[PDB]
Amino acid sequence: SMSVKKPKRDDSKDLALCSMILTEMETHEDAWPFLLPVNLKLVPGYKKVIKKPMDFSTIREKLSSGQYPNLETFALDVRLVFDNCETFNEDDSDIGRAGHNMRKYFEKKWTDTFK
Repeated sequence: SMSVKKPKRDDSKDLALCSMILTEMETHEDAWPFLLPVNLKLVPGYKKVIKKPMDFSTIREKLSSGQYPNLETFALDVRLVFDNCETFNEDDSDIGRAGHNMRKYFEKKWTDTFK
Protein backbone atom coordinates (compact mmCIF):
# COMPACT_ATOMS: atom_id res chain seq x y z
CA SER A 1 0.00 0.00 0.00
CA MET A 2 1.25 3.64 0.32
CA SER A 3 4.89 3.62 1.60
CA VAL A 4 4.69 -0.20 2.10
CA LYS A 5 6.49 -2.28 -0.47
CA LYS A 6 7.76 -5.83 -0.82
CA PRO A 7 11.51 -6.03 -1.47
CA LYS A 8 12.40 -4.85 -5.08
CA ARG A 9 12.89 -7.88 -7.47
CA ASP A 10 15.62 -7.04 -10.04
CA ASP A 11 13.81 -6.68 -13.42
CA SER A 12 16.78 -5.03 -15.27
CA LYS A 13 17.58 -8.20 -17.27
CA ASP A 14 13.97 -9.16 -18.15
CA LEU A 15 14.04 -7.51 -21.64
CA ALA A 16 17.17 -9.34 -22.62
CA LEU A 17 16.02 -12.60 -21.16
CA CYS A 18 12.53 -12.48 -22.93
CA SER A 19 14.53 -11.81 -26.17
CA MET A 20 16.53 -14.96 -25.62
CA ILE A 21 13.47 -17.08 -24.97
CA LEU A 22 11.81 -15.67 -28.12
CA THR A 23 15.01 -16.48 -30.14
CA GLU A 24 14.80 -20.05 -28.94
CA MET A 25 11.08 -20.27 -29.90
CA GLU A 26 11.90 -18.73 -33.36
CA THR A 27 14.54 -21.37 -34.07
CA HIS A 28 12.55 -24.44 -32.92
CA GLU A 29 11.81 -26.76 -35.87
CA ASP A 30 8.04 -26.68 -35.06
CA ALA A 31 7.88 -22.87 -35.03
CA TRP A 32 6.85 -22.65 -38.78
CA PRO A 33 3.06 -22.19 -38.14
CA PHE A 34 3.80 -19.25 -35.80
CA LEU A 35 6.65 -17.26 -37.48
CA LEU A 36 4.45 -14.85 -39.40
CA PRO A 37 0.93 -13.49 -39.09
CA VAL A 38 -1.82 -15.75 -40.49
CA ASN A 39 -2.83 -14.30 -43.93
CA LEU A 40 -6.35 -13.00 -43.26
CA LYS A 41 -7.04 -12.64 -46.99
CA LEU A 42 -6.14 -16.26 -47.74
CA VAL A 43 -7.45 -18.22 -44.74
CA PRO A 44 -11.22 -18.36 -44.63
CA GLY A 45 -12.77 -17.87 -41.22
CA TYR A 46 -9.61 -16.65 -39.43
CA LYS A 47 -10.44 -12.96 -39.35
CA LYS A 48 -13.95 -13.49 -37.93
CA VAL A 49 -13.13 -16.22 -35.47
CA ILE A 50 -9.74 -15.15 -33.99
CA LYS A 51 -10.37 -11.86 -32.38
CA LYS A 52 -6.73 -11.15 -31.46
CA PRO A 53 -4.24 -12.69 -33.94
CA MET A 54 -0.66 -13.01 -32.63
CA ASP A 55 2.57 -14.52 -34.04
CA PHE A 56 6.32 -14.59 -33.20
CA SER A 57 7.29 -11.79 -35.63
CA THR A 58 4.64 -9.46 -34.13
CA ILE A 59 5.90 -10.30 -30.59
CA ARG A 60 9.46 -9.58 -31.79
CA GLU A 61 8.49 -6.16 -33.12
CA LYS A 62 6.53 -5.31 -29.93
CA LEU A 63 9.49 -6.43 -27.77
CA SER A 64 12.07 -4.45 -29.78
CA SER A 65 10.02 -1.24 -29.64
CA GLY A 66 9.16 -1.14 -25.93
CA GLN A 67 5.58 -2.14 -26.22
CA TYR A 68 5.73 -4.73 -23.37
CA PRO A 69 5.42 -2.94 -19.99
CA ASN A 70 6.57 -6.00 -18.10
CA LEU A 71 7.48 -9.71 -18.51
CA GLU A 72 3.84 -10.84 -17.79
CA THR A 73 2.44 -8.94 -20.78
CA PHE A 74 5.10 -10.72 -22.91
CA ALA A 75 4.02 -14.18 -21.64
CA LEU A 76 0.35 -13.30 -22.30
CA ASP A 77 1.12 -12.68 -26.06
CA VAL A 78 3.19 -15.88 -26.35
CA ARG A 79 0.27 -17.86 -24.76
CA LEU A 80 -2.18 -16.08 -27.09
CA VAL A 81 -0.32 -17.55 -30.06
CA PHE A 82 -1.00 -21.08 -28.72
CA ASP A 83 -4.52 -20.37 -27.61
CA ASN A 84 -5.34 -19.08 -31.10
CA CYS A 85 -3.76 -22.21 -32.56
CA GLU A 86 -5.94 -24.48 -30.40
CA THR A 87 -9.06 -22.48 -31.29
CA PHE A 88 -8.58 -22.99 -35.07
CA ASN A 89 -6.71 -26.29 -35.49
CA GLU A 90 -7.67 -29.84 -34.59
CA ASP A 91 -5.38 -31.50 -31.96
CA ASP A 92 -4.74 -34.34 -34.47
CA SER A 93 -3.10 -32.14 -37.17
CA ASP A 94 0.48 -31.14 -37.84
CA ILE A 95 -0.24 -27.52 -36.77
CA GLY A 96 -2.35 -28.63 -33.76
CA ARG A 97 0.59 -30.80 -32.51
CA ALA A 98 3.08 -28.04 -33.26
CA GLY A 99 1.14 -25.71 -30.98
CA HIS A 100 1.09 -28.14 -28.07
CA ASN A 101 4.79 -28.83 -28.50
CA MET A 102 5.74 -25.14 -28.61
CA ARG A 103 3.57 -24.26 -25.60
CA LYS A 104 5.39 -26.94 -23.57
CA TYR A 105 8.78 -25.75 -24.75
CA PHE A 106 7.85 -22.17 -23.79
CA GLU A 107 6.42 -22.90 -20.34
CA LYS A 108 9.61 -24.77 -19.31
CA LYS A 109 11.93 -22.00 -20.45
CA TRP A 110 9.63 -19.54 -18.68
CA THR A 111 9.74 -21.43 -15.32
CA ASP A 112 13.48 -22.08 -15.55
CA THR A 113 14.36 -18.48 -16.37
CA PHE A 114 12.03 -16.64 -13.95
CA LYS A 115 10.45 -19.00 -11.26
